[PDB]
Amino acid sequence: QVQLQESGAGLLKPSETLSLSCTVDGESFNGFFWTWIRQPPGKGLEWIGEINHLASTGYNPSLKSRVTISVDTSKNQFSLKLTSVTAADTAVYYCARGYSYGFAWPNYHYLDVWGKGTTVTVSSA
Amino acid sequence: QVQLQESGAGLLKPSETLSLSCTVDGESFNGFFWTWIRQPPGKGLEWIGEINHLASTGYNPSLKSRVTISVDTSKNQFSLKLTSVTAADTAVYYCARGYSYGFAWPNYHYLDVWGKGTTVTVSSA
Amino acid sequence: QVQLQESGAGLLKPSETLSLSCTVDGESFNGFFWTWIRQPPGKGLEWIGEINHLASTGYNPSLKSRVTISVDTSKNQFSLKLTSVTAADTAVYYCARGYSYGFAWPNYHYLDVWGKGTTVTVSSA
Amino acid sequence: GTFTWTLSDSEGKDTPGGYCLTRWMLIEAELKCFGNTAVAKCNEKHDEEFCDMLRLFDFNKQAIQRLKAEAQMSIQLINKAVNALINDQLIMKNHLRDIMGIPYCNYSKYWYLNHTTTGRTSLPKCWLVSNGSYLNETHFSDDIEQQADNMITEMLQKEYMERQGKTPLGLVDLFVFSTSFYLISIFLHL
Amino acid sequence: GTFTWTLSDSEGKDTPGGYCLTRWMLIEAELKCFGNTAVAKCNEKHDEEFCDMLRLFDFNKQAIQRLKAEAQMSIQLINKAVNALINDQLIMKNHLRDIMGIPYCNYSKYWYLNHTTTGRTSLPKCWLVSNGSYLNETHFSDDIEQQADNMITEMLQKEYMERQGKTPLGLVDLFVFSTSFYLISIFLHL
Amino acid sequence: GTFTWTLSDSEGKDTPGGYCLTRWMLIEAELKCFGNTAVAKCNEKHDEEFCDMLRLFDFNKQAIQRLKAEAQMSIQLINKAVNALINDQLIMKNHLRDIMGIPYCNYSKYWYLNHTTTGRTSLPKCWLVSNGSYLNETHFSDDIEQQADNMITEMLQKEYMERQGKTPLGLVDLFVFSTSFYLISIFLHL
Amino acid sequence: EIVLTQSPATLSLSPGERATLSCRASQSVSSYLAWYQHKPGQAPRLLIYGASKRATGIPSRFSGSGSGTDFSLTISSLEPEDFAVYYCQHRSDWRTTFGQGTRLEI
Amino acid sequence: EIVLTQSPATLSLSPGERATLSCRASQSVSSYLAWYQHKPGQAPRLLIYGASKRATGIPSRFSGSGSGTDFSLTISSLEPEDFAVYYCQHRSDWRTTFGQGTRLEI
Amino acid sequence: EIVLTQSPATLSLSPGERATLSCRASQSVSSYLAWYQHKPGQAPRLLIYGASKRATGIPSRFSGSGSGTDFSLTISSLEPEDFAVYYCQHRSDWRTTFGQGTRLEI
Amino acid sequence: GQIVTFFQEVPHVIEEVMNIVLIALSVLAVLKGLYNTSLYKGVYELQTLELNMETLNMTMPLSCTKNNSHHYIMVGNETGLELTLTNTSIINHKFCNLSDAHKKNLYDHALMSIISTFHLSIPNFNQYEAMSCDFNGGKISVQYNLSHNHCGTVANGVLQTFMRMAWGGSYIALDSGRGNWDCIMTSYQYLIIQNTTWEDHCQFSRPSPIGYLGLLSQRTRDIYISRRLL
Amino acid sequence: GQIVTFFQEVPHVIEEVMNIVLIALSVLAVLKGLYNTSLYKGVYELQTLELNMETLNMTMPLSCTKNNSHHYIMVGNETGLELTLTNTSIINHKFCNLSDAHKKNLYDHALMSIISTFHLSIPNFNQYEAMSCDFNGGKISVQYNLSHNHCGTVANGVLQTFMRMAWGGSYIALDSGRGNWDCIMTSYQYLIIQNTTWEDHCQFSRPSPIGYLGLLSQRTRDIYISRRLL
Amino acid sequence: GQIVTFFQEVPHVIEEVMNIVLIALSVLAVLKGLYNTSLYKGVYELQTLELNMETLNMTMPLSCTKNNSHHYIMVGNETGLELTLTNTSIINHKFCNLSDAHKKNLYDHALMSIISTFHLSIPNFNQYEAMSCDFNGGKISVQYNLSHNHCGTVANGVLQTFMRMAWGGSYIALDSGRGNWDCIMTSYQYLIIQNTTWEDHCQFSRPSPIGYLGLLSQRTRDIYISRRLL
Ligand SMILES: *[C@@H]1O[C@H](CO)[C@@H](O[C@@H]2O[C@H](CO)[C@@H](O[C@@H]3O[C@H](CO[C@H]4O[C@H](CO)[C@@H](O)[C@H](O[C@H]5O[C@H](CO)[C@@H](O)[C@H](O)[C@@H]5O)[C@@H]4O)[C@@H](O)[C@H](O[C@H]4O[C@H](CO)[C@@H](O)[C@H](O)[C@@H]4O[C@@H]4O[C@H](CO)[C@@H](O)[C@H](O)[C@H]4NC(C)=O)[C@@H]3O)[C@H](O)[C@H]2NC(C)=O)[C@H](O)[C@H]1NC(C)=O
Repeated sequence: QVQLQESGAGLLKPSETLSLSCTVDGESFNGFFWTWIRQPPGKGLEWIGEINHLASTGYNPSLKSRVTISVDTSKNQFSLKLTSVTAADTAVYYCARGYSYGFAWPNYHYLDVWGKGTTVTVSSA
Repeated sequence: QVQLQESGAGLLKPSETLSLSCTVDGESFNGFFWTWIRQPPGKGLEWIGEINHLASTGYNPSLKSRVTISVDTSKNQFSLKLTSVTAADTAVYYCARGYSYGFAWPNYHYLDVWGKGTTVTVSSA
Repeated sequence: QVQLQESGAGLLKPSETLSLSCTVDGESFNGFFWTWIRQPPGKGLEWIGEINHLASTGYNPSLKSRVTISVDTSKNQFSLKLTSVTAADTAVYYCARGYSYGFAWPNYHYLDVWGKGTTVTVSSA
Repeated sequence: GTFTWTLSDSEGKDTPGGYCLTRWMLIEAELKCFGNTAVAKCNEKHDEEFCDMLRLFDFNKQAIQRLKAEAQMSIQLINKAVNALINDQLIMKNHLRDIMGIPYCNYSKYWYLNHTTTGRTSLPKCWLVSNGSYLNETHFSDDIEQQADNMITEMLQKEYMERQGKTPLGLVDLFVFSTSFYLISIFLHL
Repeated sequence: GTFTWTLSDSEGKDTPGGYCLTRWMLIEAELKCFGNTAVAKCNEKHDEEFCDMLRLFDFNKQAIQRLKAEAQMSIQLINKAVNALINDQLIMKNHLRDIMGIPYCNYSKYWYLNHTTTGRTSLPKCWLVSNGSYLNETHFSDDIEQQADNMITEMLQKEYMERQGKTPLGLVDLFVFSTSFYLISIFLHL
Repeated sequence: GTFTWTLSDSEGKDTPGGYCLTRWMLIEAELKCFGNTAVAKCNEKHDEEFCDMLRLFDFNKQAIQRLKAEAQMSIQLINKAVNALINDQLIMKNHLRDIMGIPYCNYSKYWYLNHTTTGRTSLPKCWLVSNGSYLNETHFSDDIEQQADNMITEMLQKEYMERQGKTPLGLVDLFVFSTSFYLISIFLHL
Repeated sequence: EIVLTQSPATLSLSPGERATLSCRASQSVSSYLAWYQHKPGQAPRLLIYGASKRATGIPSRFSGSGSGTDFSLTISSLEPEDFAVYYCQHRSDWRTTFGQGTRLEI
Repeated sequence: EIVLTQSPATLSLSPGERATLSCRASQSVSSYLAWYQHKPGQAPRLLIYGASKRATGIPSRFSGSGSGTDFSLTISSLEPEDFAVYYCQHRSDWRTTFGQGTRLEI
Repeated sequence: EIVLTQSPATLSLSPGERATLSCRASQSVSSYLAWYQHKPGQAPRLLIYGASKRATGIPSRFSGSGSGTDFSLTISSLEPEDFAVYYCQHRSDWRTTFGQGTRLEI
Repeated sequence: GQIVTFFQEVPHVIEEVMNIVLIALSVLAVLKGLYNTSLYKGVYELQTLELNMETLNMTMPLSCTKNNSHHYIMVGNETGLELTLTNTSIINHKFCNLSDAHKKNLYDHALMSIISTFHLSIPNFNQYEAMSCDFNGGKISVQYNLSHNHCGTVANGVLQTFMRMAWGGSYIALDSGRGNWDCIMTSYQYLIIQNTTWEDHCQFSRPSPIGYLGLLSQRTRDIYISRRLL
Repeated sequence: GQIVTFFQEVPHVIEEVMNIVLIALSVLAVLKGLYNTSLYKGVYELQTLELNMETLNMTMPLSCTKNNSHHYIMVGNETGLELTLTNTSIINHKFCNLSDAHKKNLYDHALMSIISTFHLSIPNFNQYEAMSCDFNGGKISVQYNLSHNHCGTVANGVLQTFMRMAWGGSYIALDSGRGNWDCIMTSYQYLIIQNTTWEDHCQFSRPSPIGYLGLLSQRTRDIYISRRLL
Repeated sequence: GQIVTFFQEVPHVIEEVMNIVLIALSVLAVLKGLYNTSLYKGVYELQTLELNMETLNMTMPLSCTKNNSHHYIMVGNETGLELTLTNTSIINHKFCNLSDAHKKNLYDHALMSIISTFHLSIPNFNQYEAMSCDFNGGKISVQYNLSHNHCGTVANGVLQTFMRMAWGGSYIALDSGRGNWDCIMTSYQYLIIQNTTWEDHCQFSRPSPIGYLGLLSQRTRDIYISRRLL
């Protein structure tokens, strides 16, 4: 039984920086790609990025310059920072546990455990 | 049958940059030292410098600071640049093919194929 | 017979630099730690530092920043420089030959040959 | 260089100068001793995998016995001792045979001939592998037959060699000359 | 380590356990086969240049045959197989002889003795060079003579060894005892 | 690889194919010559310290003689020659024996057996050291005894080998058959 | 980079009907796709992975198939709770991409 | 760092009496201590080194002993010329330290 | 640096005479010298190289000799077309030098 | 003594004519003196043994293969290296901070030795970007990027070294694309070496020290020069 | 059987006294039973063979000498290295951009291997300025400056390596200036190694793999340390 | 001929039964024809010889031990290295300016070769700060800091190399603190290697070339990788 608990303020104004954290309780922290995904209103799922227990990361190109993902293996958490948020960054944000199998064909990958999701809106009000 | 075609403006004012080029038609470009020589009026032959197909160069010490020699192995050509030309640089300029034999004594070196020559005068008129 | 001949001005004003030299006459220069010690008035012996023939040095930490010790193996001398001297640096200064034995237990070290000593007083008068 | 490690004294009365693989050294764990004749071949051969393994196991045994062993391995020890124990070119020979598709020794399994009555054994030879399985016995039965022939011929020749170290040739010459003299003398009477 | 490469099966029925150098392996293009006796020395000698060259040529043949060859050389392959094929200290021995002004082997040319009737041959030995030329025969004829001597003695000794692997020594002892018993018995009648 | 250095011609007429250690080479400065029999073992043994030292000394002699020697040593020469002269794994064997508390050879001192009348000597063996001193003789007397045994047996066996290189086995068979024919024929008369 | 185009944009089907959804990759896949179901007010749920393997708690009516560039998700007899938005997702090394999604409604 | 404390600060003794001086180190010494004698108007004189070995020209009445942290200098029968200030000295690698000194007076 | 002095500066010789020109190097040459003939209105022509070898198209009357520091060019019987200015030339590694030149005139 | 031994070995010496002649002559001389599951050569049984290499664990590394993708080199009964052929990379940077790792001195020295031997045994390694590492906290993680003639590639040299190091069970993952000469090609994009704790992984091949010991002689044999003063 | 073998070798074994005694006794026993271009040892001709090393071209490099100045190591039937002893340098800079060459990965890997072996085999190389290189476009051009006891010089070490690499043919260019111990001196100022295409250059000595194979064991044996962590 | 030889060893061959039978039968046949300080095996004296390794000085280094602290390796009759185990360091900086030393080329090449062999033979050396040097003026001064399980330490590796290099007479200074496996511990904080002039120092052990020759094969065998392209 695995839970991912997400924390972080969702009420932001433009040009600020979104800080989200996800804490994992259940099973190992290594061997997984801890992943950030978002769904903007009226849009589909969008991969923000991922990080493993060695702090190696992968980012969506369209956000690379603004996105930073980090980990804390001491308390099994991982964090997302999005700098200079504009109205295009309003979305629901999910953390997820990803597993990749590349030892034999067919290789596969999936996100099997998801966090609840945090709504994030940026506005002037 | 080897020719060394020579090109470059011979009319210059002091402090300009003399730019001469020599294209070789006939036989190989490697294994030779492509050489620039000049004869000032009322004066003997003077070695300006040489370059080979590896872009290694040798220069006259009295002209080193102002002289650059380059090669282009695509069209078998080599070039001479003299910067900040003064009245002492008025001369006839020759490109030549040099061959050095250093595999057995007596060693020898010669310039066997010469270009036509370019008159270069620098003046205020 | 081994002699350590000391030289250097002893009359100084504050913020000046003390420059002492000691020349060794007798026996070899290597294998010893040439040492500077001082005794302030109404005070005990204080180790300033030491240097060997390889220019390796050891300094008293309370004086390290301002103290420099050097050697000249050509004429078998060693020198002490003390920068920005204040009234606390008035003392008798000794050069000495130190010998350390660390090849078998018990290890030992001693200073067996001492120079005459130089009185150094710093004041505004 | 060349391997130099000498095997420790045997743990078996049946093989005074041989070598015994203990219960732990073997998979189907039962003691197996090999005689001085087979073991002495390990002193001079350069292409017998079994001898290199014997030296490896004996070195392991002696290292544990005479050094203060610990769970933390001194990889330095084996790194410096390896070429005194084995011929790395034998490993290379088997590697080259593998990459060329020739049956090769992977050092796990060995066969030997055992006399059903006397109990004397040949020097074990590696059971070769190919395409992921051990060779079937029928594929190398010629080698086994050659080994049996060698066992017989070597036993006979060894009898001769020990006879020649005890009986001087001059004595044989004297016996021949005396027999010839007697045969010459008896002809005169008849 | 020590060389371990085993020579492939011979190309000549005249030498079942020998080795044949094909017309391509030789400067004068023609086949030359060597017997089991000469070739078996290569299995144990450490100072015979011809044996190292046989291993090199055999490895070249087997590599071409068993691997997918191409004009692009895999220098890695020979780089890792060399010490399985040859003794690099033999190259060193010849290098040291060269720098000291002693005749040395440059591995091109070899000489051997060939019986005019039986066709048995000695193991080829390197024809030494000095001061830029091959040694004249008269300069090493002693060596040649020694080889001839060996060719006789070994042959004779071989006959004994095979005989000692077939005729038990106990049988010879029994024959001697029976002859002695008969000689003792015939004395009583006379 | 394997050592290859051949020993230079002996300076002793008593041992035409042997090797002589000059007075310089020995601590008690005097000549000591060893016969062809003991020296020939150095050609093939891989674990005899005395043979490696013989090759070292011979190489030193030949290098000084044939090269332009000087006070400044050519480090490169011995660095490239060492593995043709000695087996570095023998040094490793003694190092491993030392760290394991086993008696080991430090290459200074050697013992051999000398026949009181014939002057025939065994191949010198290293005098082992342990705990900072040489072994007392009684601690390795068994080894000495074994050597004495070998000195006899080998000698006897040598007589046979030389005999088997001169007397064809067919001739022995013919002599046996002729003796048997005579013994059969003499029975008919009686 | 490999992108995923899903077909069709939306599906209108009755309960008990067979649902077939396609995902086309711009090139041969680095690894077999996986399929998620997403409803409003909750996180996406992993349905299928390796293009044919059911995840934990996924009813047997969910099946998958495909290879190369063509993959498909099948609901044999779709239940009323199967109406949601379905996504295909692919991962090449350190790069995860989602399909644009297919809406399955009554 | 190894420091030295000498005991006592001052000793008052008559000629012919036995003088005992102690030097205590803050930890087990890296090197056995040296003892120097120092009079006004001249350089210190090396008396003892290695905690027990007399230097050249040092009378036999000067002895030393000790180990670990405790060292002592002994003058069996003190002459009037022995009244001076006495220092113990220690050296660790590239660091020399002196004791504060003891005044031996009549 | 190896430099060359030619001797003499000028020669006045009638056709059919023997022409001898000397080139002296400041030190032992790195390579044997080359000799060039040059007339106004055209490029220099290689006459001799290696101090004794005739180039292509050079009449046999042109000869050379020398070694060390002394080199000489010889015209056995000089034709009217042989009157020009003659240079010796030397090259050390990546450094070419010319003699100051010698003028042959009728 | 020898008579009894000859009597035992009678069945194998009839065929020789000399032995028959000797027996007949001995019998004649004696008479005249009295008047006045696999069996070879009928006697040799073929028997086998298999060495338990596990008993060498305290003094040398032991390598074995679990399956196509997973292989191990164990050092003692507590630690070892897991070598995985895989398409899933775990390092996505180009660093290999070896000098900092040495300065910190937190790794297991035997494991660092094995890593050094492996890397120094690769022939013709000339693309430093193909090797990434993580050593923080003393861990060992090394990632060889095998992506791309196949002979002159990092993938081939790395795979040759891997084949030797995990000798026995390596072949099942190897030579899927049969190459020229001795060259190796596989479908895997990465070779990953990470430390691990001891476990019995040797499902496919028996643990053995052969591969490591053999690789010791390969060290530095085929490294390129990267500067003039090594 | 053995009777015929004795019969053929009658001339050799006559001189032995034991054989004569045996023959005489056999004859007496039989009689009484009836009553009641270069030849050695007469039969051994001295014959010779010469190995065609060229047939090894596909699996190992072959070195040979053309004349005093020009030597070759050919790799296959397409490519090789020309080694020239010469007064005439072709590089006049102090660079050797090996790291850049590796990064670009355009050279022939076998040729780079041979260059590496050569340079690593030089004893006591300690003047990095003496080595200059050009690798642009995947070419291989290496230039050793031999200009300056002669034993502790770059010239000697380079020449020792050259003598081994082109063994059997190198000596004609060497030993001109005799030196102490095994040290070599020549009149040449430069040793140049450049890649070249295949041609039959072996006028002075036969092609041979011996020099290269021998040099393989020399690699790194006599290099100096240039930093504390290699 | 062989009859006299047999007559020589009569005491050693009587015990065999076959010899007794042969002697008795020979005697019977002859009669019937006439009718018509340590001593082994009583004959073998045990003798000794000791090699004078000093005569090798012109072609190879000779190591010997003076006492616990002082050990030497001599090159010829003029120069060598003094290796001292000591608590007194003579270098108090972290530099080892090897590249500058090479560029200046003032040191003795043989001595630098020995230093290189020693350092390259150390197993698992991974603390560059532990080694300090001074090469100014061509002298050789190298200082190894031995201060700190003893197995994974610089002190152990340095001491193993020292024990092999000064083999014979090393043991007295070594293994005071007994360690696990082959690991060495001493009470000395520094190993110092400095050039010295020739003198007969060999009071404790005889000069010998064995240690150095043995170490030649140890070079680079256990070095760590510090970078990817070496
Ligand atoms: C040189 O070359 C030769 C020839 O190629 C190599 O020989 C191979 O060596 C390996 C390694 O030893 C051999 O593999 C072993 O096989 C046996 C037998 O397995 C068979 O019988 C079993 C019943 O006895 C049966 O279950 C097995 O079925 C399983 O495997 C097959 C495929 O083989 C599958 O199709 C099946 O579905 C099923 O999975 C099979 O028929 C095994 O005993 C052995 O595995 C045990 O031992 C290992 C070592 O300790 C452990 O790591 C394993 O986990 C396993 O241990 C046991 O596993 C049980 C199952 O879970 C578990 O219940 C139990 O508790 C556990 N422990 C114990 C103590 O029992 C291993 O896989 C292989 O057969 C040989 N190949 C050939 C062709 O002969 C040799 O290795 C080479 N040498 C070198 C140095 O390289």
